[PDB]
Amino acid sequence: DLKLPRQRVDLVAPPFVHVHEQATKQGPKIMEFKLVVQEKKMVIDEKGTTFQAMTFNGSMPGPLMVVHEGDYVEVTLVNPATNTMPHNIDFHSATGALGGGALTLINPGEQVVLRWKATRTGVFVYHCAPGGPMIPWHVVSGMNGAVMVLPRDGLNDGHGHSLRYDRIYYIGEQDLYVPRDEKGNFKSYDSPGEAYSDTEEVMRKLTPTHVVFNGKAGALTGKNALNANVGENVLIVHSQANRDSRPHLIGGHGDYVWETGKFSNAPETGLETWFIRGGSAGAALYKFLQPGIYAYVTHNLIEAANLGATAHFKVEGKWNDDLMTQVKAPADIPTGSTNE
Amino acid sequence: DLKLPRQRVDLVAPPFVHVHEQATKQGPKIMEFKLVVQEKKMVIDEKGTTFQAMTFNGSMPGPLMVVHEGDYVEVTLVNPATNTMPHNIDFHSATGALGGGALTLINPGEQVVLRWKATRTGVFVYHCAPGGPMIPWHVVSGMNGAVMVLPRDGLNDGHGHSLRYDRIYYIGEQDLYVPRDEKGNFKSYDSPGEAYSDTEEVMRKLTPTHVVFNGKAGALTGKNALNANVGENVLIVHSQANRDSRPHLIGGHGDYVWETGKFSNAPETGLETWFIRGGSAGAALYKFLQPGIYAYVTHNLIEAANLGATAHFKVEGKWNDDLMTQVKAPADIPTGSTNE
Amino acid sequence: DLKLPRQRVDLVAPPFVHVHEQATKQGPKIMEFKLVVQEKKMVIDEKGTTFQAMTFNGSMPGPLMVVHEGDYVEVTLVNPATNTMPHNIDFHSATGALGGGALTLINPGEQVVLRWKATRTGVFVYHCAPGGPMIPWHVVSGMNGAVMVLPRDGLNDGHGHSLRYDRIYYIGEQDLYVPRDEKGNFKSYDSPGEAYSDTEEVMRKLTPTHVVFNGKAGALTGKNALNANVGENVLIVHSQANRDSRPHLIGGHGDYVWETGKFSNAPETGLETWFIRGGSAGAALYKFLQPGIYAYVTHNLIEAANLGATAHFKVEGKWNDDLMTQVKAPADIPTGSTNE
Ligand SMILES: [Cu+2]
Ligand SMILES: [Cu+2]
Ligand SMILES: [Cu+2]
Ligand SMILES: [Cu+2]
Ligand SMILES: [Cu+2]
Ligand SMILES: [Cu+2]
Repeated sequence: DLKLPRQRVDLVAPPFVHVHEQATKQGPKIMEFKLVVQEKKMVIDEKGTTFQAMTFNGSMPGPLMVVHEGDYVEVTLVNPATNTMPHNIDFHSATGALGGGALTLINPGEQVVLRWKATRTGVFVYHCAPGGPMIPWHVVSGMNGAVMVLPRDGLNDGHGHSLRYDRIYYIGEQDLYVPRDEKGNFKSYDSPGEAYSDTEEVMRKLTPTHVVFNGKAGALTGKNALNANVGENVLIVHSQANRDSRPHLIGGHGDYVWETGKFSNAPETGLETWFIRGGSAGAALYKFLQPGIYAYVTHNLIEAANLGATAHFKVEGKWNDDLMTQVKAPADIPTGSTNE
Repeated sequence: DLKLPRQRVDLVAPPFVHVHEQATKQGPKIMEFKLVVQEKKMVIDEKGTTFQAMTFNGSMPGPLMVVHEGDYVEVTLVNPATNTMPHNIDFHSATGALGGGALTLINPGEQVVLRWKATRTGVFVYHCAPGGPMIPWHVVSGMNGAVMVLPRDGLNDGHGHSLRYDRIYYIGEQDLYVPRDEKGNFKSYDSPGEAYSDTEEVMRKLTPTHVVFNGKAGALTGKNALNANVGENVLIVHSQANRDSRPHLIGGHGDYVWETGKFSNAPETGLETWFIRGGSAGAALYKFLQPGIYAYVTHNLIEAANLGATAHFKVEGKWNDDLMTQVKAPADIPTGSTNE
Repeated sequence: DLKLPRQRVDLVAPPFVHVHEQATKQGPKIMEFKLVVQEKKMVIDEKGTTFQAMTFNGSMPGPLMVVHEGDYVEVTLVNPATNTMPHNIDFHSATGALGGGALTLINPGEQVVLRWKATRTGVFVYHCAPGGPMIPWHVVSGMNGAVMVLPRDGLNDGHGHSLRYDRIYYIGEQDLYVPRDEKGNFKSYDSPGEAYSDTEEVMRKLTPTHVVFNGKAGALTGKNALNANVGENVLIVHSQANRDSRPHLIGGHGDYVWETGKFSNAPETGLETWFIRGGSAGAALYKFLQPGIYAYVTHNLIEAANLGATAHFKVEGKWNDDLMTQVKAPADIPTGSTNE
């Protein structure tokens, strides 16, 4: 028997993150989480396209789980009988049994309890992986999230200095493969099973129809922009379970970036754009220096602007004219100019 | 008021680079640059395909700007009235206001002056970003270049040793999206606006029709091959504002490579092939050891050979038979051989 | 004349590797290898699709060559008269003459002998590169392999500690471009020349029809699963000569990963998923901690499950319930549960 204190965590919906400590003096615990599979139709773009999604806890991405190195993570995975297919879970943070996949296959009406030891620090993908062609289909239907395993001393810069965030956001990026009819319009289906054959045809050509953050084009823009303040160190965890991405904070930088996402490696400093290899999570820390709107994109700008992959930060504070200033506002080009 | 000496820089067309110092004892300056937007039809391949391009200073890529850490960069952006649309500029090297984009939107007939402080070392992309779907369209129409921010002590190897280049070249890689007609032939248009709708359809499928260096297939081959000599340390700056690339010098290596392009990080040593994440610049230093023709490619060889993405170096010097030699020239396979 | 001892190596077919030492006290040698080009029809998927392949030594990938830093590698390349086209070889490990390509062009019925000095440590791609559009076509038809140049002291972790593998496997990943007829079925051809025009059309769209390890979907699953044991440190060399990949060991990690594949750089630790930039080889060391089946994939799961890119490891040993355990097997969801 494993004789450690137990602590139940209540997950919250992305892009927010459940409460946790960075540095901790607590010893190892059995951290208890519950993920409930939900198959449901969801809206994925600004024109109202719908999609037969499959999710952990009703969101794309699934929620961010946060533990510390040496914790045991005890996950109750639930597959309600309102669902139509089997599901499971593969933690890239875990060791053995296909990440847990081989121990968590559950039919609708069932649940299972998996424990894995958090021996490896970093941010990691988790995803459903039932077997064979169902693996990609469940993942690109939305069944993926991430887990962060923090060192007990918190983050550091790989050169002996502590790093601490004031705020954390989890950006899950999702590649979607939505069939079109002969007229070029997106097709709708009454169940995931009915969508499968047509969807697999799109998947096979490896070109997503949509690339979205937090499950939908515009999810994190407008009213749902991410808030910050000048001076705050913000950790931005980015995951992509199936396909590469290249995150960029427009008007900012990555001050410290773990592109491969693993805290045993020193972060890179001062990046413009980073790279999340498909099947992983990475993380970037940035201290905001200027107020205003920032866009956070994948820097395939076609994906960002035209397929859905733009988030906004709204940053409060005072403008720093030393860092940047408009010396002269737009004006007519001088009559006496020559420019050739 | 900012009370520093001013220095006007005259830019030159890629792949060359304006004169500059590596290590410097000069203190911070206000470095003055002018970029003039030019919309124009350009030839992009060997069969004479034309393209409605949009450029900074009439080239793809735009010119390389070079400053040092702590300089202020004062850019006059000009949009002549012969142009048809609004433009702006986003410096990935800059902090705030969408990289400057939010302070530089100018209509045809206008100019604007932006100042940004060069607080971050490395090579960085700059690009136009007017807003929404115009962002990718302006970038993939050719409106992108790069800026290098050198440490005042010059480059180093991240282990306490100075690195110095004898020669520098800037390779801007451009993904292009050219519409085809029903017969499969590339379409021509009389203006960028007229090309837009058809071009956006190609863009949406994320597969370029052309991938080119210095604006055209064959730009840097033949008569325009890049020159070097045996023994020279050559810095090769590579940018890609929208899409990943994987540079490789055929017959050489990357002796010191900043793949993510930022000089606060130690370079990697002895690479065969590196990776420029879309939306960034990187840089590789190589000391030539052998004379002859080298091809410089993205190592998706289909893109390199068939879509336009090959440059040549012509290197003068003496062959080193210790490093490589043809022991036996091609000859008939021996009658008495067995090879099974 | 180069006056060193000569040692003939007998290559073996991937995923296995010819016998070699890791650390060695032997001084530099002239290591002699022979590669024989074979053009032949090969089966590439589970439905029996055939393909006009071009290979080194009859396999995709070509065999792994292993030498040490400072060795000279003397390669006899043979192009039998049963072949139909010219071939050559470009070693990314070599310096000059397009990696050897410019010194090894041989017609059917000819052979050539190239020597290159192993001055650069790591794993490296080699591939055919006859010229122009034949370069990608020969590579994506299967003419690529890898060479490993070990330090004479063996591998280390970049922080002063020796690393040693108990077992080594070479996974060559191949992107294939197989034409389809009007009904959507893969086309068959009687020679590589006859396949060329239709194949180049698929290549131009940059989307492979198949992505395979060891030359075929399912090559390294079932009876040909890779064996290991709990406690063994296994080096997994992964190459991709034309296109990016993102390797992942399902249920494991990369304990030490040289993603760019070059042993002068310290490996990254504890990766979930790594990235092989097209045109390179990388390598991951992992010590198995749990028995069972592991899948080894590229983590574009569509490519892995649906286009062919899954291998299996079968690992013997004792299960470690501390690392992972099934706390409760699948069971009906409690009548008294609430889950909303
Ligand atoms: Cu599922
Ligand atoms: Cu996975
Ligand atoms: Cu513009
Ligand atoms: Cu940008
Ligand atoms: Cu060949
Ligand atoms: Cu190559």
